[PDB]
Amino acid sequence: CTGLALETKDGLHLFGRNMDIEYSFNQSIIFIPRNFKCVNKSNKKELTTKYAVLGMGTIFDDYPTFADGMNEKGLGCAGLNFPVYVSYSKEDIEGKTNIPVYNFLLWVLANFSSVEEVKEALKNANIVDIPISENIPNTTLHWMISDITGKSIVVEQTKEKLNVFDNNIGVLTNSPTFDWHVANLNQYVGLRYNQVPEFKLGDQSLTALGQGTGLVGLPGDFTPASRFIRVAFLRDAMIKNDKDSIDLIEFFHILNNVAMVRGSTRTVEEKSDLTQYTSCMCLEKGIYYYNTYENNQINAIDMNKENLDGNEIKTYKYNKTLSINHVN
Amino acid sequence: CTGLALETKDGLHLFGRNMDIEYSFNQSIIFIPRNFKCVNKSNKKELTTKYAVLGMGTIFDDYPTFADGMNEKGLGCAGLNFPVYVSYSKEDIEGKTNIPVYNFLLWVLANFSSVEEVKEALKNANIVDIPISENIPNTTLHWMISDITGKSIVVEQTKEKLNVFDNNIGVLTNSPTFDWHVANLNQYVGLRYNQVPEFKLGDQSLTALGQGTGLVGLPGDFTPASRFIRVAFLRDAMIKNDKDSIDLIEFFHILNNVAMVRGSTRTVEEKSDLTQYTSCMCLEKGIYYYNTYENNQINAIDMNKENLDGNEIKTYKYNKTLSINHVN
Amino acid sequence: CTGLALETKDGLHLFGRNMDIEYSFNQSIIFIPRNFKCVNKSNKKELTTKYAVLGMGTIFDDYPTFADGMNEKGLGCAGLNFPVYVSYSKEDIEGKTNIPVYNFLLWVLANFSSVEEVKEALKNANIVDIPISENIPNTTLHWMISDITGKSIVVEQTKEKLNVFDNNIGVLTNSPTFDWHVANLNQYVGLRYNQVPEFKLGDQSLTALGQGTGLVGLPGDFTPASRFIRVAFLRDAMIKNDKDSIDLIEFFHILNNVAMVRGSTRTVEEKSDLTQYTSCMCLEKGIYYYNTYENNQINAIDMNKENLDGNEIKTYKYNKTLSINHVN
Amino acid sequence: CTGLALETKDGLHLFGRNMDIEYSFNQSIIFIPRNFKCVNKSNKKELTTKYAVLGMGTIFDDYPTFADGMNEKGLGCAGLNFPVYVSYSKEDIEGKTNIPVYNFLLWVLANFSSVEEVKEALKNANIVDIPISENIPNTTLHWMISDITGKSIVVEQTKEKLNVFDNNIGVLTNSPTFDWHVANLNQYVGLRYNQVPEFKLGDQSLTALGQGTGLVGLPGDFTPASRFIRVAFLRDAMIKNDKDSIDLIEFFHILNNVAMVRGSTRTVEEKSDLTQYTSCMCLEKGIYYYNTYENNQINAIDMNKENLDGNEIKTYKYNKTLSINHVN
Ligand SMILES: C[C@H](CCC(=O)O)[C@H]1CC[C@H]2[C@@H]3CC[C@@H]4C[C@H](O)CC[C@]4(C)[C@H]3C[C@H](O)[C@]12C
Ligand SMILES: C[C@H](CCC(=O)O)[C@H]1CC[C@H]2[C@@H]3CC[C@@H]4C[C@H](O)CC[C@]4(C)[C@H]3C[C@H](O)[C@]12C
Ligand SMILES: C[C@H](CCC(=O)O)[C@H]1CC[C@H]2[C@@H]3CC[C@@H]4C[C@H](O)CC[C@]4(C)[C@H]3C[C@H](O)[C@]12C
Ligand SMILES: C[C@H](CCC(=O)O)[C@H]1CC[C@H]2[C@@H]3CC[C@@H]4C[C@H](O)CC[C@]4(C)[C@H]3C[C@H](O)[C@]12C
Repeated sequence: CTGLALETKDGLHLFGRNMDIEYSFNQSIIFIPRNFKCVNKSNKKELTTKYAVLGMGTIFDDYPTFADGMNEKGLGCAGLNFPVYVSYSKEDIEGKTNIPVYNFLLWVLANFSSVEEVKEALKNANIVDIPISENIPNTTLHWMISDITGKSIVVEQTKEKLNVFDNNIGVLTNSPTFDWHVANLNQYVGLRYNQVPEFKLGDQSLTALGQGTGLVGLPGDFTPASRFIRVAFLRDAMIKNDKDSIDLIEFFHILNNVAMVRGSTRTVEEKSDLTQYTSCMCLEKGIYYYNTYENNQINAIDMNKENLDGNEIKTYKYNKTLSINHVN
Repeated sequence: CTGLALETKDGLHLFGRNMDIEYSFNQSIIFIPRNFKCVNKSNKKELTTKYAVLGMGTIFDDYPTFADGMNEKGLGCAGLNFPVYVSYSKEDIEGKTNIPVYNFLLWVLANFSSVEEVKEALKNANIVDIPISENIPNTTLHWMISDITGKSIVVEQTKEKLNVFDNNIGVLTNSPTFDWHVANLNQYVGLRYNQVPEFKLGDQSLTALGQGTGLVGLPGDFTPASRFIRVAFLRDAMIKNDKDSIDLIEFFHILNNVAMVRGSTRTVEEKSDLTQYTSCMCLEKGIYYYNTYENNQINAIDMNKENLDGNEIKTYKYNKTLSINHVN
Repeated sequence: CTGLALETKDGLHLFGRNMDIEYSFNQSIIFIPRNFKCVNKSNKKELTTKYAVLGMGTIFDDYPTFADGMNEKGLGCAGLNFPVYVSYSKEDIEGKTNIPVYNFLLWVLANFSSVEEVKEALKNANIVDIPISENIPNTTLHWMISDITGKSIVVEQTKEKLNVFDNNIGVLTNSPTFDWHVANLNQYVGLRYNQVPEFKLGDQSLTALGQGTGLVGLPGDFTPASRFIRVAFLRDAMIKNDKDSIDLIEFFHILNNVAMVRGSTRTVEEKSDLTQYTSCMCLEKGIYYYNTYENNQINAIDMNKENLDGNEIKTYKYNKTLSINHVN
Repeated sequence: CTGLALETKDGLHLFGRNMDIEYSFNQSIIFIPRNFKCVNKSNKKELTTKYAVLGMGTIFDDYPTFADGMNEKGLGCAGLNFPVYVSYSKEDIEGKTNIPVYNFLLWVLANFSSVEEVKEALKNANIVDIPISENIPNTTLHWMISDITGKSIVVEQTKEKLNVFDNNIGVLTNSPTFDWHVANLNQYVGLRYNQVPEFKLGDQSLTALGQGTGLVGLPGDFTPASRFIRVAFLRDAMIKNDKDSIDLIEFFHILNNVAMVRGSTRTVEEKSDLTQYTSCMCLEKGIYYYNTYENNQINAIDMNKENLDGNEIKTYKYNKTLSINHVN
């Protein structure tokens, strides 16, 4: 997975992600109105939304759980795989705000209006490995949270504590921990976006054979660390050189570079890991944009067109049918 | 630029390219019917089409010139940048079939029905640096040619001779020469598509932190050599592991990985080099599919819907307006 | 700098380092006998040796300070540059065992007989930035400690605490922190020491063009992170495949691979960073072996030949005069 | 193997090589005086030396054959492995100067005084796969030739022709062909010897964590292509920044960086490929310097101390016994 936050030329804030998995999670785009009571049937735990929510998720055992989404106030959150270095408590910890893994994303979006509000609430928080149903293990996760102020944070629970990092990179991938990736960026201080046309090697003249010689050394594989480096620098380059050109499609161009392609990222179970979908939320406007591996046309769902004072969950069908514009 | 040939699950043959440039060439999708006489006004040279042609190009000084295209017989050709190691003759060479640089692509498509036919015609061919108009230098180019048999060739004129390579890789980028890239592939024999989950480093257990550990070492920059390596192995992996899944969208997924992103590939003139468009021709069906940097929705133009016995050139407008599916 | 611990075919334990600096520190090989009182004239602080010590260092303002060394009991310690992430206290911390930066190495060797003894003593230790003389800033350092049991530890003081890591890698370089490097090793689980002779790329046969195709992707620069990776895997490979062949010269072969070469590692002050010397201590035998950038012949100083019950510091001259064996 | 030519601060010319093999070839340092008739017993072919010769080789079936050496006139030649792209004729070609593979090095040194003389003689030359004895296949080889003018050439016979390249890089390794490696250098125009201390990544400050950030992207494995890149740039950096410091030991520092280490370069036959020896010839002085994997002390054999008008081949024993300077 790759998370990305990007400000447009008009001052709007985009936040979204690549979803990198080898399976379907029966996903749909889920809208939840204000004052809606979500009840988990297995453990009787309840959540009533303060703010309306829109995002990608699934309804499991009659309970909504999210992969990424936003609320009506322009707060966004995405859950990304975090298989190594993660540690959840087995049960509730006395004196803490205990949040089940499956419910963390919804807990953020339903309750808070800003990154600053979330940061305060997380000071005494603990993420607990309570199954959504039966005894099913929760997915190993860490979260990126971003809002209309342009501020982003990263939430990672380890065996030590619940870490909340300020994210000045604007990106997130997977393991290792966020501080590891930030330190890893320092190894690439020698990268250059500007073409290096020549090098005088003593008696031999060296000439650039094509565009892009400044970035030689950039890692090209699909590991979380390599993807983190690529997205961090691609984002930086666009902001530095083309701030006044940043719009919706640019978000997708950045994430396309770190997208997994069928056949080349094979799991030990011999399945192809794919970028199943790419989502981009315009936080101010409350519009959820996305495309899929099967259908690259961007689809838009505007939460503000729905009744925020409604009484039911509304779902929209995940679009995996290629949409072609037939010109003639 | 990156050229790609790919066979689908149904046995159809896709051929196309990323167009990587920092400028617009006033491009449109151009259809030329059978028996159409193309006259160059500056040098009075003429070409009358035997076969109908469809592809991306421009009409310069009243004369059509192509970036990539196909004919009605399922022969495809793409012209890609070749700034180093290229050498054209200044004038016609006696006893040779002399083809002006700007006219090579059209010469291939208008006259021949197969790769085998082209190969025979190229034995005594020479590419000459005749300006399309005025004294304007021709773009430095090499060509990939592919047909419905699945065979591909690469055409490169150097100071030595006009080279015609059998292309068993299914890909092409830019400089250096094709044989250089083929030899460069040998450096990556150690790549693996299958996950490497662990490594026992004596007393230290090493564990994969995410998917993709087998491809560590793959180059991630945007130079022609690095892009060649990436597209070659991404293509190979898909054919090996997912032959029965290959369809139209897979072509775009492969090329997306080597697409240039605004801001990060800066020329010495301080302009952003971009993948302006991505084309994919279904050679059997005569359908030209493409999307653009601005609009990622795939557009389709079917040459077989047009009158192949028509009397005029027909053009279709280059689509750079983002097409979004508004769901609600 | 690069630290290395290696067990020989006979069961002896070698420990030593590359010294990577752009300057001379007026170094000599220093022997200190038992019961010798070292007095710092500037701050009146005193240290009386329990065990005899031998290693590379300098006598500054009449006080001995070490770069690397061992004691008579087979305990070894090396101080390596640690410019980022280091944090010393400005003054003594109440209730802690406060050790000045310049004196840490000698404090370890003079007082303790084993890694286990040191580990216990470090639990309540604190490293303080007390100048050796005047107001001169101490070098930013972290330490590797190793003994005749084959156990190694890494000592790093950060803004959080004094960290003592178990070192199961057998190596150390410079910044970032030790846990960062250990996690970085996981990115290279795909490395192979065994030749990969071929790769079938569909219709194209790829053949290894020379030996070493399994390690493609290994970083080749001279940064601390890249050097850590190289030494870790070179060491692992030798132990796995040639345990029964490991002797003195093998230690030097490993470190030669990460040695800096004049001209190519230039500081911002435009000086060449060099591997000034390479030391290798046979811990059981008490022999300090070393060579230098100028003279590659290995020199040996045996501490057990000296009087351990002596009354004076004894120094031996740093050998930087090339020693050639003239055969004819 | 890695060949290197380097000019010293005093204007002397050093030429030599790493010998990278997994076996012993019963090597000794061989001196052949002037006017000495070498007779091959198996094929009755004869060679009488014009100039006296000194270098590493072996006496096989009573016939001397060389790995690397020089003559009394300051001409040097080294034979390096060339397993791919090599092509020898099966028999003598009519009208050509036919030279058996095993005899090429000696043919160069025994007959010619300069690179220019050799270049002229090679115009009509052909290298033939005649066995030294029995039906034993000759080693696949290419050659580097260098003299006291500082000029170097590379000799490679392919299926096309006998190629003689001007070598302006000052280095050679193994396969692919020399022109391939020269073109490969162009991919690294973005390398920098000078430290890059920082990078402003928008809201995140990136800081160099150690020396060497300018060379990130340099390949670190032991393949011929990677070694070629490393030696080319290490040599260039030393000449650019430290021309007035270049002496004998610097030659060894450069080659040490590309030396193979026991255990990590394993052949398909499960043997460790090693840098068995490193030779450095001072061409003006006629001194052959070398060390070995087992003994790193440099040994010197001066051909000018021998009788150049002698009547016998003289050999000196290959030194593989570690020479240590015991100080106390
Ligand atoms: C799809 C996202 C994000 C995962 C990722 O980005 O790696 C994850 C986050 C939480 C995940 C759910 C947690 C509870 C369940 C765990 C089961 O073992 C699989 C189904 C469920 C219902 C999961 C489905 C899906 O796998 C979710 C919604
Ligand atoms: C766009 C393709 C492919 C270029 C590439 O892939 O790099 C190229 C191939 C031939 C090119 C034309 C050749 C003749 C002209 C040369 C002028 O200096 C620029 C305009 C023209 C009319 C060119 C426009 C455009 O640049 C074309 C059509
Ligand atoms: C040489 C080693 C190791 C340094 C390294 O490996 O980077 C270091 C460790 C402690 C260092 C000494 C600390 C105190 C002094 C600090 C001064 O600013 C330079 C001279 C002194 C006397 C230093 C000399 C030298 O620089 C030493 C002995
Ligand atoms: C050692 C050098 C250089 C090889 C290299 O650098 O790879 C080579 C060059 C020519 C080689 C000789 C050629 C003829 C023989 C071929 C046999 O199959 C092995 C023994 C002999 C006598 C070889 C021994 C040795 O292998 C030599 C002397």
